[PDB]
Amino acid sequence: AEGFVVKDIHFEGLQRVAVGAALLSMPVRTGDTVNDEDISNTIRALFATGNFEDVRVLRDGDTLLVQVKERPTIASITFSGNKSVKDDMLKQNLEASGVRVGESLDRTTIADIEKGLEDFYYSVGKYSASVKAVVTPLPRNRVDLKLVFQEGVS
Repeated sequence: AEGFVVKDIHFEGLQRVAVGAALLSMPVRTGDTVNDEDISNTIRALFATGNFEDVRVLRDGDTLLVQVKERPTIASITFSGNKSVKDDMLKQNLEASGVRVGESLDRTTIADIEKGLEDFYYSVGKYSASVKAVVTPLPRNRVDLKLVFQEGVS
């Protein structure tokens, strides 16, 4: 069910760049007939523009919506409160959970990392620590994120 005439293009992640400016990076326009091939083509175009870390184009009725992933890349993950589990272990643990160095970052998987590391501590020696992941943006289109472990809440 493709090759349909789109009426409007929307962006689920764009706030600085507007859809009119974003349209210039898209091979398709308003009123155009778009296939799933055009969905992948718009994806790869916006991927090749390099401003977004990930590009998803999907349809909703006659509306084409492009959700994009956070511009900054994970540059460094720093750990504070590694009293039980090794920081090197936490590094790969985060990487295997989604947030990996050099990879597109998700602010929404941050909470899952917090809960996961909290659970991991409890699983070892029954260590009760509170984990908070603080994401700090730096002017190089990357983020430095610090993992705060509170030592001894229970």
